[PDB]
Amino acid sequence: RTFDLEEKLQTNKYNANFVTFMEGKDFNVEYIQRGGLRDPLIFKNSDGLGIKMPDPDFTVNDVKMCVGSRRMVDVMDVNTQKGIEMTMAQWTRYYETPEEEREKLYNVISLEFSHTRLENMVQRPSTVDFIDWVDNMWPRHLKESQTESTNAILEMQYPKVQKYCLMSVRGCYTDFHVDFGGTSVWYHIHQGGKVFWLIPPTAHNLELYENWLLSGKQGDIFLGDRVSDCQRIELKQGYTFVIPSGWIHAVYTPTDTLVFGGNFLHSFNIPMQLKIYSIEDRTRVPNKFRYPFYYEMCWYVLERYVYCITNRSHLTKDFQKESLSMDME
Amino acid sequence: QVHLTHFELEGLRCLVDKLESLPLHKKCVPTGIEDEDALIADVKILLEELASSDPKLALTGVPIVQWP
Amino acid sequence: APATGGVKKPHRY
Ligand SMILES: O=C(O)CCC(=O)C(=O)O
Ligand code: NI
Repeated sequence: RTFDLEEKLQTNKYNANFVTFMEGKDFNVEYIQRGGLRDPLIFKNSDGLGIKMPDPDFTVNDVKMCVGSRRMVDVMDVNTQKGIEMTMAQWTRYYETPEEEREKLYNVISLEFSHTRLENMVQRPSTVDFIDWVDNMWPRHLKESQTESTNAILEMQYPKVQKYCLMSVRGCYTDFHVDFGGTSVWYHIHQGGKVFWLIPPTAHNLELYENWLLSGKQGDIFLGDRVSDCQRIELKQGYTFVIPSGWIHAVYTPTDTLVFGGNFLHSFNIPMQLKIYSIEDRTRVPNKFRYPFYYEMCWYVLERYVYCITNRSHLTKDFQKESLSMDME
Repeated sequence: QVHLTHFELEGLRCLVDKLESLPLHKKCVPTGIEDEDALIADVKILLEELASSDPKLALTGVPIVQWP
Repeated sequence: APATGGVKKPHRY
């Protein structure tokens, strides 16, 4: 890394106001139908969101115990933005290490904990449940068949991207990126805090981003300096943040923090979702860092819309029977 | 007769054009789908019929796609 | 080494 991160946190140049501050009760389906979820949102308190979180004092060791000591976890080497692997037990030992004794800065942002004990301790915003393509479009019997709690692709019966735990030590940085498949995102700051840089997905910015990615020169170029309008904003303990499709962001961790969040696709910004997919195609992103079964899901979306509206099914007979049996429950 | 948002109408048109235009080895038609071509056709017809959706009547507060 | 999917990470430098 060739730019000074400490200057990026102090300057006032990132002064756009993209984020809308909202009350939980106002974040409903009608709000989504009206605005199409185009604006980033911050809920300074959880009231009215329908979220559920663990005990405020829940630790990384409690996470370990819920998901398994031997579970392999994807870790990010902050200095290089490369990825490595270690068991959750090793991750925990690192995280419990005093700050001065940590040799490297490491970050975990990709621990998907669905189908573990922890899954039920965290509930998403109700509104996301109403619109998430996974919950509303993927054949339910496949989703319910999932047994595996890691993200092993051969075991994966549906796009396993709904519930993540993020564990970040003081000084962690995640460089500019758009979330996979053009997913939208919700993040709840359980303990600690985060600083985000936000860049809107205008055609010009998305062209810059794609160019910046093909350049290979992302350690050297701070992308918020190459755009017209960027917002730096801090999230405090207890806040919830929603990031729309395609928004380009980077994240800094000022204090040891624990976040629960997830990804979702939905039906009100499909064009942007498709744009980001094909940016991934062009920049040659390994399949592992992508939304699993993207187009498969897209097919199922078409079928759901036709069916709910016209009552003509284009699912196989077996799939129709599987579905009817779920409706009988 | 029913009213989608423009967000949705524009979306599903992009979707259908995208999926139709993919070569067979990139199409990723999943296991549960019977006849993709027939599905494409029905989406096209449907989009014709809903072009005339009233924007303020589409603001129902409940999504079109819900499990029964 | 089982192949995974749905890993959240930006491009490496
Ligand atoms: O919290 C972080 O450091 C990175 C958050 C993020 O953008 C992600 O997980 O995709
Ligand atoms: Ni992100």
